[PDB]
Amino acid sequence: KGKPHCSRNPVLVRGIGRYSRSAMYSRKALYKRKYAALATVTKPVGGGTRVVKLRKMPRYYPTEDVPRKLLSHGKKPFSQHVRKLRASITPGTILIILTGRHRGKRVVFLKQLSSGLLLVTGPLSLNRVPLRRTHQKFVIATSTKIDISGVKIPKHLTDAYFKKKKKYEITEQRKVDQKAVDSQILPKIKAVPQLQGYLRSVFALTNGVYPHKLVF
Amino acid sequence: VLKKNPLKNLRIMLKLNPYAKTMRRNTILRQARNHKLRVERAAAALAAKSD
Amino acid sequence: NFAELKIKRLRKKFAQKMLRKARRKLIYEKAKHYHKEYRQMYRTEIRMARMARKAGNFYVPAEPKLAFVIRIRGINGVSPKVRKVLQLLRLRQIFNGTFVKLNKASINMLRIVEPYIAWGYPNLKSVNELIYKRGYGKINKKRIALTDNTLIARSLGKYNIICMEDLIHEIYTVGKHFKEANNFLWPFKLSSPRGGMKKKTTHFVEGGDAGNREDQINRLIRRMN
Amino acid sequence: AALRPLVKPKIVKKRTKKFIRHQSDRYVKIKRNWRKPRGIDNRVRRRFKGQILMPNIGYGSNKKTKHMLPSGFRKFLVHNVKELEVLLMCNKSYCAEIAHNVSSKNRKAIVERAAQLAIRVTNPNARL
Amino acid sequence: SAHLQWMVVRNCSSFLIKRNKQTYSTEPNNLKARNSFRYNGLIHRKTVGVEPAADGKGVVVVMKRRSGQRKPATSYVRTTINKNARATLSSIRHMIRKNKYHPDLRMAAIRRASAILRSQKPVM
Amino acid sequence: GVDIRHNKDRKVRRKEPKSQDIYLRLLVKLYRFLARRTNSTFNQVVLKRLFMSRTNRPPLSL
Amino acid sequence: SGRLWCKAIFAGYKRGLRNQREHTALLKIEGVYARDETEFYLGKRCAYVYKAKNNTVTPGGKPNKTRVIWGKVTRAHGNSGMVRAKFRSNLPAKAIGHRIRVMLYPSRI
RNA sequence: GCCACGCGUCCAGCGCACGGGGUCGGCGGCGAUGUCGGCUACCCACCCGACCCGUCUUGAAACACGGACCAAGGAGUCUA
RNA sequence: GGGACGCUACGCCGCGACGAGUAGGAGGGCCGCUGCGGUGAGCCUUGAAGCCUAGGGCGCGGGCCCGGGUGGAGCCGCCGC
Repeated sequence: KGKPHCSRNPVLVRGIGRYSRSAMYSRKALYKRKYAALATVTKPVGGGTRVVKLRKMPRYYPTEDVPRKLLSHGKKPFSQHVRKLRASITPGTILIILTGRHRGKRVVFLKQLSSGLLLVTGPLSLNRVPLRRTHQKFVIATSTKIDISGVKIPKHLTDAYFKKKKKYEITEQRKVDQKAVDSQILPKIKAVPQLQGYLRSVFALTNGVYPHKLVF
Repeated sequence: VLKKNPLKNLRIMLKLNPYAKTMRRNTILRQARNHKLRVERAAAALAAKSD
Repeated sequence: NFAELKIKRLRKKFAQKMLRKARRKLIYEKAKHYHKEYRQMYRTEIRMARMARKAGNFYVPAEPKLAFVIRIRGINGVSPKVRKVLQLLRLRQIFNGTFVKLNKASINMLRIVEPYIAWGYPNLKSVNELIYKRGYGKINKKRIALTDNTLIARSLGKYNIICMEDLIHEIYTVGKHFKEANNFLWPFKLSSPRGGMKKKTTHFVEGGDAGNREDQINRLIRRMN
Repeated sequence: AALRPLVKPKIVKKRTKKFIRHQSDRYVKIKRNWRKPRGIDNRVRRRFKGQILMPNIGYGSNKKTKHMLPSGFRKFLVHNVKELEVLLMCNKSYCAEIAHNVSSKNRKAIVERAAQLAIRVTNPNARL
Repeated sequence: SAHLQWMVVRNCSSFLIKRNKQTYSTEPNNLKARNSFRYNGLIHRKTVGVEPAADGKGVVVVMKRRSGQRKPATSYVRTTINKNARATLSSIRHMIRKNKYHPDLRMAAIRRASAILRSQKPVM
Repeated sequence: GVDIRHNKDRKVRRKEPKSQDIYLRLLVKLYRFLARRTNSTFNQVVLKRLFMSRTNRPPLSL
Repeated sequence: SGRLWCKAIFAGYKRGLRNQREHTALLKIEGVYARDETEFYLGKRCAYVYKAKNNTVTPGGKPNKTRVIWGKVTRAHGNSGMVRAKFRSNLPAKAIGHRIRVMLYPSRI
């Protein structure tokens, strides 16, 4: 019984500790810390009493059953995976949607969600784009940034909030949260000249335009 | 057994050679210390050029 | 019953639990000493030459004791005397590799197969990627990957070669048990050289690849492996 | 709504085109069935480029997926009702197929006995 | 004996059938219906057999006695079980494990009985 | 290309007796277990000689 | 409102002089003519759009006559800006010299 | 920086994982009279390759011989 | 002193290495035809053999099983010969 301290040695290289084990031995102060040395339930019956057994034997057995598989170690479920993010993708930058039905639309990035999808939201007045999730791979990351450091994103909206439930009609909670976030962003994009016209425009490739040659 | 490369897989190298941990515990503190002295030499170089 | 026998089972597995941990400490200390041996051997070659130039004389380095021999030509058409030497060096496929120590007998066998091989003296580094990445042991006449130190120690444990570092030290430094250590290793199945080849059919002196490329074999080793 | 097998492995086949006889297209007396050429100047025999491939041992299918139907079962020829009860301990691996010479009234004896034993039939509604 | 008679019945037997790269046996006591030394109902002195009931409701368990080995009219005794699914599987497990009666086939009888009871279940 | 000879890579020896009698086979089955489970070479000579032909296992006079 | 893919020409299969390997396609993307400019297009998804007679379904729309063969850009080929691509099914030779699309949504930027 | 932990006498459990070969405890769509799938086998188009078989021969696609096509028969058998 | 599979042991499983081919030799064929002794309480005018087939398939392959049409009276699987 007692409070736990964090890992005393900082991580230097992944899989490698900064302090050696004998230096860890002195840092741990282990020199002065030597140490030496369910299923049956009785129930009354209205006779006598009966002793029932929980988890009774199954009444069915298949003709043949699979053998069990060997044990792996490096395989984790999707909820426990690490979620990467590009260095160009920062809160306040402007992204371009490529695969969704909002093709060529310049949409403002808010924050990184839990599952790895990006919460990206241009103003509904300009881009006609709601609070919408977007995968980070299908995103053109333009080097145009606004300062959303001082906005207040609602904590109640998350990946489960944008999860598809089961004809889609817009709920009134979606409309309230739409103007709750846009009211903080829209004055800030008006501080940059010609930024609202930039967001209302659509992205396209013309003749003589090559994405590898140009920078953005 | 799948022959994992000891040169890429760090733990297979540690299974074959336990001293490789301190081979790679050093050449990280040493290289950072040597990189620190290179920067401080350049930091002191700006004082020598300006004075 | 099963009173003493269950506790003896706990003390049975505890015997190899402490013995395995004791063996790990020996392997750690062997490699630490081997790291010291390369400070002593690598620095004194510079040290010998530095004081000879200061005295005005010359320091002739020791003639190298080991070279790495790689077969570079195919198999369609070969003289039977040349073919006999090539299978005596355990070089039966193209781009195969083996470690050969140097003496009067080995030099003359390498001279008779000069167009068919490219050989030279490997570095301390070039041993490591060969033993670690392409190191395969011949246990019971079977090609088994050296994925554990006990595999070497099961066959080479009588020569105090009980880990990967002991085998590397026995190969690089040509000890008294080099023959048993080298014959334990399967011939190295190297891939094709990345970046191409200069010329297969001529000697390395005349702009080709065959013959003795003394210390340039380390460049060729990195592309084979 | 059919009878699923125990497992559904990925069926891989190295070659699916039939091995035709050499010069089988040029003549009608030469059938499609493969015969290994043994001529001195035969191009197919000595593996010339752009010619008819010959069957080799390398074309053999995987032992796990050998003789397995695309549905995931393996066939078994069944002539009468009595042969059905063999497969009821092989229900999830092997399926039953009725023979060609079985009468229509004996085919309609078989189908429901395999339905009670949940035995998959390759051709349940053959005649009707 | 068991091993001596197996070497004769393994290929030239009337109950064995071979087609479609498969081998089966139609012995009355050959549960799992496969030609094998363990599962042969006629070979061994002690044999467990599971068959459907005569009236279609329940299972009959075939028990082979060790007294009249060359007396096939008396060697087999048949008991009928017409209880619920859980209790039927409990009884066949008890007759094999707790009597130590040829115990390598206890689960094989459980697998066969679990399907025969499913076969006589009303069809959807 | 590998310069090895497949002329004699297949050793010629008996794996099981060419006789089809069942009493020898049951004795062979008994001695296959004894060869691979015991450490004696006697069960390795007997099992080797049980496979042998009639001319290879000449009668022994009294 | 406009194009979202770069114009590329299916020049031919990966081949020798007397042997072709039609499981790997060679692409000539417009605007790239050097090896060092092919790094941007590595990993991008390529598609060959064509139309046929029978109507097939379309994801998110009424079933149309157009069909595609999906693929990806594997690695650069040659020195003068050529590049290799691999598709799920091998490209028909009717598409030799025709326009195929390489998209940007497999983006690394 | 450290594969070093005790005393006297004589000369063990909890979780993390570059760790004995892949998993998701992750998802999006369309599917009843016009849609999905169907290696092979029916037909057609394109690229690459590609000379008609048998036999004699050191050498055959040969301007070396048999050969329109199809069905049936048709050639190491028996005795000692 | 109350518990998964297995093992036609001529069966099953694990490791490594190798795979050309004329004449020629050997082995395996649950490749194919015909008849005989056994065997399937085998199939069959509610449709046998044979034949055709733009169908479904299996086996590397010799070949084989179903679906459809025609047909009207025999036929096949396994163990040996």
